[PDB]
Amino acid sequence: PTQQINKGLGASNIELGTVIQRVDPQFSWNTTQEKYNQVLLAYTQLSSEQIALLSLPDVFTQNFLTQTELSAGYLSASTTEIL
Amino acid sequence: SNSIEAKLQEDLRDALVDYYLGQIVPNSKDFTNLRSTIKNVDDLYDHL
Repeated sequence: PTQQINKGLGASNIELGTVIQRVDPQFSWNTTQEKYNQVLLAYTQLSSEQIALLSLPDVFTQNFLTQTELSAGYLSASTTEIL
Repeated sequence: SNSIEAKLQEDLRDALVDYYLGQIVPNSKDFTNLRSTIKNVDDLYDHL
């Protein structure tokens, strides 16, 4: 769906964002943010569904741990030496 | 040119391929025992 639209407008040599802004009743520069954000999201040329994968929170944590290893003495790397 | 979309169908090939490897291989109630078939070309013979 996306791919098709993307390449079709490629052949059109113009962008979906372009079309959305032209189809806005008002002068786009005068329009609302809810247009601006939306249209840039259009200009992404991206699946939203991939974005779901991109944005759903983490399965893990920064570090899994256990009482066993903790009692055996956890260790973090020396880390202040980084910036 | 139609050549523009003529890529999509290769993408569709890839899609099918993964649906085989990803879904069929673990979800094949057919062929559930038999494996091999590691490569696309294989079923072009085996059932296609």
